[PDB]
Amino acid sequence: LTPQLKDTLEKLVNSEKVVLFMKGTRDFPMCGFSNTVVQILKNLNVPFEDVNILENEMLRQGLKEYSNWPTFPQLYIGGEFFGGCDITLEAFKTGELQEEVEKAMCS
Amino acid sequence: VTKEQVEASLTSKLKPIHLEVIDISGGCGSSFEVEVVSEQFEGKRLLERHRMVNAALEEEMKEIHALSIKKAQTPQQWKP
Repeated sequence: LTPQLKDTLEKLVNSEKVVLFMKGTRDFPMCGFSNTVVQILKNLNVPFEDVNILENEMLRQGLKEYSNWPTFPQLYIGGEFFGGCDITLEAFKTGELQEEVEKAMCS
Repeated sequence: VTKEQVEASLTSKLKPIHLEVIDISGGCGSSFEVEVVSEQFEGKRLLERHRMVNAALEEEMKEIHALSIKKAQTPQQWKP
């Protein structure tokens, strides 16, 4: 990432209380790990912004470094990287994802 | 990066009661899955816990091509 891309990424992750950078769209995920996170956000009825990194290589590579998480999906909550698919699944199983979404929506 | 370096950097920092590191890159030392259990994770919400693991492997992160932190558990979550 360049400093302009970093500034854009900072604005982008803060634009909605929950942002999901993923393979595909929320109606059409293109990979099972991406679908697992979309279904979790629907189970918890979380409004969120879905962003398709398969059609933006510079975004994909910048986000990999910004989150320090090289694979997708990448879930950001409250303007901060929360986690990837495995972190999100374990958070759904413990209630911790709902706690973070609640924190963001109430902030 | 080798599996042993991933394991040691996480160990010296996080003081884990259990750590698992799996090289998923075919032994290339380039992609890993990680499970950690530590009492250091108590009192911390998962985002803060993820930051601790990322700070622990900060040097490795500059080189690797994937990381999947799967668990960052208290001992009570590890063994309910």
